[PDB]
Amino acid sequence: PERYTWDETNFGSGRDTRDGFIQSAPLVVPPPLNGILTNANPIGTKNDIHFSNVFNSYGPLTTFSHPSPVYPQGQIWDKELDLEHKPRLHITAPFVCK
Amino acid sequence: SYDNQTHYRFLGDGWVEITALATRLVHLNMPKSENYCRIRVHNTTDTSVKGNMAKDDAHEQIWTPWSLVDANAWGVWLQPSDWQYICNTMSQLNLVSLDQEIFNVVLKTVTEQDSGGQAIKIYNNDWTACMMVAVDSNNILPYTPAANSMETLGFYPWKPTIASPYRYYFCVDRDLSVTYENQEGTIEHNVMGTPKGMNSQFFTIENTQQITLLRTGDEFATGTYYFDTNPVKLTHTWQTNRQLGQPPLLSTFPEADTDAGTLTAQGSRHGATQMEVNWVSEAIRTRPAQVGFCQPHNDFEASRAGPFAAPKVPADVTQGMDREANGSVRYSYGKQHGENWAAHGPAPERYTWDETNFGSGRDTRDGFIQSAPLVVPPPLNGILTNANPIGTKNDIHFSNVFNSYGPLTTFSHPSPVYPQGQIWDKELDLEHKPRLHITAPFVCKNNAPGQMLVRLGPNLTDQYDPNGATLSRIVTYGTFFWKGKLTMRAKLRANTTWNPVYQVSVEDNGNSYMSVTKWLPTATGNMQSVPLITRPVARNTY
Amino acid sequence: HFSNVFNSYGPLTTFSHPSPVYPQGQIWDKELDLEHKPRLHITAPFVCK
Amino acid sequence: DFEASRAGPFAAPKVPADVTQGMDREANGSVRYSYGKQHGENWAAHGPA
Amino acid sequence: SYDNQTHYRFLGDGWVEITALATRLVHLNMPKSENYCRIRVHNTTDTSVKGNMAKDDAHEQIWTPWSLVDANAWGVWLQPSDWQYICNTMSQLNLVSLDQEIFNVVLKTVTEQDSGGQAIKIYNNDWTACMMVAVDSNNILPYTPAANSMETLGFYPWKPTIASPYRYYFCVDRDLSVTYENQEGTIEHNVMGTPKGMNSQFFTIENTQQITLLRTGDEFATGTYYFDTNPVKLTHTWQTNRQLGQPPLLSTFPEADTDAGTLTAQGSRHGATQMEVNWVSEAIRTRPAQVGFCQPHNDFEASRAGPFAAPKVPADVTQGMDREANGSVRYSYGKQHGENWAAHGPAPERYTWDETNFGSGRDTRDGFIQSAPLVVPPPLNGILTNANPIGTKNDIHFSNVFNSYGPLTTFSHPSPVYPQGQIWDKELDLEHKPRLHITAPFVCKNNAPGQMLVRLGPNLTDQYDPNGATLSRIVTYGTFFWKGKLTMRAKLRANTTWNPVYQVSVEDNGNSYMSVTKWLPTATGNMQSVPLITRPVARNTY
Amino acid sequence: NTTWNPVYQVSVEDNGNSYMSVTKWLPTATGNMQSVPLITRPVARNTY
Amino acid sequence: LSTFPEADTDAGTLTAQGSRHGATQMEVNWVSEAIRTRPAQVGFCQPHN
Amino acid sequence: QTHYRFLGDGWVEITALATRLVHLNMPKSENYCRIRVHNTTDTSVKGNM
Repeated sequence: PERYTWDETNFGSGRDTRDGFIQSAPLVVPPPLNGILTNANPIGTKNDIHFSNVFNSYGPLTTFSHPSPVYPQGQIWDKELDLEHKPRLHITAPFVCK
Repeated sequence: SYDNQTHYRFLGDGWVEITALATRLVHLNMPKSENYCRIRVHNTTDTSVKGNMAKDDAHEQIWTPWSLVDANAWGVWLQPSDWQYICNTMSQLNLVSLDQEIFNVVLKTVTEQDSGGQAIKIYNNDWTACMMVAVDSNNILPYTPAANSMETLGFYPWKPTIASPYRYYFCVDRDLSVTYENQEGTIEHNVMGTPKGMNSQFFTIENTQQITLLRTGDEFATGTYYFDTNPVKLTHTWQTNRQLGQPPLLSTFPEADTDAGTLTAQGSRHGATQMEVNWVSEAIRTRPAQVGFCQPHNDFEASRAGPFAAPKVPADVTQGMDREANGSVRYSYGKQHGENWAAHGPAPERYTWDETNFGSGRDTRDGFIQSAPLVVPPPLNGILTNANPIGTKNDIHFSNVFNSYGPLTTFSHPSPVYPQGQIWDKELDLEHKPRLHITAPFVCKNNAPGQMLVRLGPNLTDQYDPNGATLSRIVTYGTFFWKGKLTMRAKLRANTTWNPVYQVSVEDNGNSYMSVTKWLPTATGNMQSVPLITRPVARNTY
Repeated sequence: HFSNVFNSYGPLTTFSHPSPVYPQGQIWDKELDLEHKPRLHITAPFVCK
Repeated sequence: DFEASRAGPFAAPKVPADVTQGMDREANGSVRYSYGKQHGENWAAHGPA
Repeated sequence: SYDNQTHYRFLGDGWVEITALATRLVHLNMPKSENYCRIRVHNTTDTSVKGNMAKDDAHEQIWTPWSLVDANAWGVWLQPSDWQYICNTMSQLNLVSLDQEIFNVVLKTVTEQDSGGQAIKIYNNDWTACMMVAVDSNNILPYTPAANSMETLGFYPWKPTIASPYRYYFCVDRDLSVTYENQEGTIEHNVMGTPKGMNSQFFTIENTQQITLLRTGDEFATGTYYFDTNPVKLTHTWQTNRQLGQPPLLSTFPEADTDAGTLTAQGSRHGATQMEVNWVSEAIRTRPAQVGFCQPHNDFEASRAGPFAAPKVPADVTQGMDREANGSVRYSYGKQHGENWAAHGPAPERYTWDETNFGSGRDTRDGFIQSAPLVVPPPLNGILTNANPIGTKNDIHFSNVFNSYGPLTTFSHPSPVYPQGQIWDKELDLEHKPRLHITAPFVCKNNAPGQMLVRLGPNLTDQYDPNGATLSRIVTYGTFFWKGKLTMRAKLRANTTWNPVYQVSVEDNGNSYMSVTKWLPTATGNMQSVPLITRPVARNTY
Repeated sequence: NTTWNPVYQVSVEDNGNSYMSVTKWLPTATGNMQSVPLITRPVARNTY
Repeated sequence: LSTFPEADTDAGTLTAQGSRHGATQMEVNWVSEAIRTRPAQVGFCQPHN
Repeated sequence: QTHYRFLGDGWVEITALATRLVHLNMPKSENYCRIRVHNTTDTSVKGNM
């Protein structure tokens, strides 16, 4: 079966792990070594496992764009889950019957 | 008719129609760049350093020969005293409508003559000359908050002011690698980039708005935009997950005004918790929800634009003095937007505002996390604290990477700052909006107030050739008045406590933060505008 | 371990409201006077809008 | 997750959910109640327990 | 009220009312020649050469102290982006109406004083001064397309522009003989000539139009000319005399996606041709008509006016790259009418537009002609090709003198070019009109838009004597705005194919012809206007 | 249309190695063909 | 902007980070694009795999 | 086919018309089946899960 990977075009909302870092305490101009964790520091005794693979930056100020559908193959609508508290959206399809 | 006051129209049930009247003289010069410029900016002087990268100022804005007129700052409408009256009496506020006007347009030209004597400059107006004004009512062009750089209008009535030239951002795709102190090796690649064909957007004031020419005896007036926003409380909370509901039952009563009372045996005490322990305590007892939350400290993320500090919801600084932990903000204004006038050097005055929504802030020092079936005295490896190094880094603890946000996570909206503080703000054209904005308290649910632009009419000379490189143009500059009307709705608070509540009062000439002399002119007429407390009266969350 | 500090909450994160307990269980509950309310309360199933 | 503000330390509430085969109670926010006589519990039970 | 936009009003059945709004500042100086001049021009510097004669610029125009204001150029109305939107969505376009306006007339005078210091120039307006405007609504005076020399108005809104002085032709009767390279002997007679009494026509703005004086606070407005023209398709054809109707019947079907199928024995195959051969083939089979035709290459004819290049109907360049064979056009604009601003030297930028009406073009290389009762393999003297010298000349073949035009000769109307390109054009007062014009796509069936003329009022000095040779006049110059309204009708194309069609898209910063950076300002604000594809979507002729 | 500079359009291209090759949506000598996903949101917007 | 390019090659400059107006959430006495306050958060970091 | 009906203010009523021949065979299982699926062939591996 033929395959294809669709990369969203909502630029400015994506993220590059390489450059993603985090400083510490009262911000210092040139961060020390133990005063700034980067995507090169092993977590939980694992070399390839960095903060990126476990960090969740979601929050109140976290605003984004709804995913665009794909012409062929792409799904149109989708039923909503019978859950008391619905999810902000679905990835399976762009349109969800309220 | 000039007018710069504030009228309070009282209605029934305790509702007031606050009216803001702001008039101010403006000054404008010939926009140097006769054409739109797509200038780029790269501060290699700092980005090249190993430890530096948080000082990154790389991007590529587009300069327009137009100047924006933004009055989105409380410090330009209300009067110092007025803001006081409000915060001390009101209990909530909300925007109603806006209205702007322009008039008394003066256009003069300069002629540096007297070449046979010394070097004097002669002035004289020109009627035929014309100014150009337009209003992005549909909000086509990018939004540019003047307070987003402290370039609004003067906060002092009897002192004129100038407009901040209009300039917006553009797509480029910057890139920078991570490096610390000295480290070892090179900064990999600190590339800038070129414009992409999919994200290129070059607008033009001319092909977007209906410009209007205004001569000497002309004048312009806008419509009457109606605000569709949500009101903001003018009180602060304090309660925390410890003070929520039925307090523990008392079994011991104090004998004197010194000693305290006691509770019931933790083991043999009624209640309910989420732990497997067979006892009860304030620290573990169940609560209605979560008051505030833990936010990643100094979280610098990066996209195609480059690195940036992820905004964080302002909250109480807590006893821990954790400013950069609860998102407190630090401002840098100057002269017109506050700061003393007798201050020498270009050094801009600063101030860090710590939110007063107590009970929602967090202290990292005490923040900890236990493990597995909760144990009374936690072992050593059975409890992580803000003293345990993560990812081989000593100063990097769970706090600087923990995100406690969640469903039960409820909080309070940030209160605005009197001077400098921003009023409203356009909403992002994103399918899923953010619960709020920190840039300002009020966000237009629908369309927002169209931005106002201005530009002096290009006054030409006798010698003009389009094909000719760069050619002359008679020197010119202009001034005009600006009248603004801002109506708002609010309700007076009700006195229900008993014990007098905290009021925003002033104090005799002293070292006190609230010194009258701070808002009073000097022997020469200098003065400043110090930010004022918003939400002086306590509220009650539960 | 990561479990004791990982927060998987997010946009796609959908769930079900907690069911009340017959005896003892609480019925309704006042809402916090906060500008931004919490998606729900655990103290009780019903919250007066 | 024990956080702390000006009030002091406290257990951050967590949305109740299925305990799962893992018997993870304090992981899915299950709740433990402590009633007495009037609010349930057998009447023939001795001690304030 | 200034305005320079483009509104698309959608109606029913897929028809749109496109509205063009163009406003622009203009500049005008005192017409040096206070009176009409009948100047002559003879370039003996080149006409004297043996090989030169195609550079002949001999004639005798008449200079008028008036400046024409022509906005007959798409590049001045529509915005780059807009033209795109159109070509990609529309399927045809046509002119509707025109409307013009003038206002904010500024009149200033210069006084070069400061003779006792250095040499400074002082400026100051004058109300009493007056400008003069008139409109050749009846079209008495000769027609002068400004785009017929790229002297229209600026294509950039935020950049002012000037008018091209008015000047028309006059009868003289020039003469020049034929000569090549060096040849031998003299250029016979390269005579100019004098004015004939039967073809002498000297008009005067004053005795033809009702001039109107406009001072500082005055303003003028034209009527509302309604266009009576034929719409032009916004799609290109491809089909040729080979692809017209029922394709040959297939007898063989391919086995894989590599090999092809076959037809039926040419001899034993049904159909009909105009040859006496007892077989059939695509090349000889009869067709509904003739798609395009052969045109004489570099056909220089000559009348009493002198030699000139006989215009030829633009068509597809064909694989043969035959530009000067299918009448492709080469333009030479500058700054205002396109071209990059950062280009040094007076060197004007050029561009050759190759028509996209494929199937109508011709390739000389393959063009041949057989003889008498057609023979399968043509002999040598029984078939003339584009390799046989005619009239003792090696490079001169039948192609450069063959005219394939005829009854069955059908073709497609030339598509306009976005920037530079001309819009409409007056029709020749000839009893028998030409099937079309190449200068522009739209030709007014009836009367055409009256041309607009302007002239500064002759401001005199105290010292004036009519009988006195040449006398002074206070230095003066003026500026004014010009608003234009252009409404048009068009219908949206219909998506009927299946396979996505060709769209006029842009591309990331690359070497691609469609680079975004090409229409974007520079670090200093420079930019150009590159011609754009018209008729991006394919059509279908049969 | 409010920009000025032509915006990105979903166009096709002559028979080439380009992702947007017409031959990709055209039948073969035997009638075979495919359906390649297409770009959604070719025109840029503006969030703020 | 305080510096304007001379040609279509070089770029312009800004104002001294230290002596430049604005507002950030850090305790540093300067300003820069990377630290300056923003209306909200555009996108976010998500746990990988 | 697909019809585009244009209205005022720039709004369009896009209509989608889809017709297609379908084929169906006798459902092998004359009754509802509660079949289970376990890929022990892969779940047994150490790295696989």
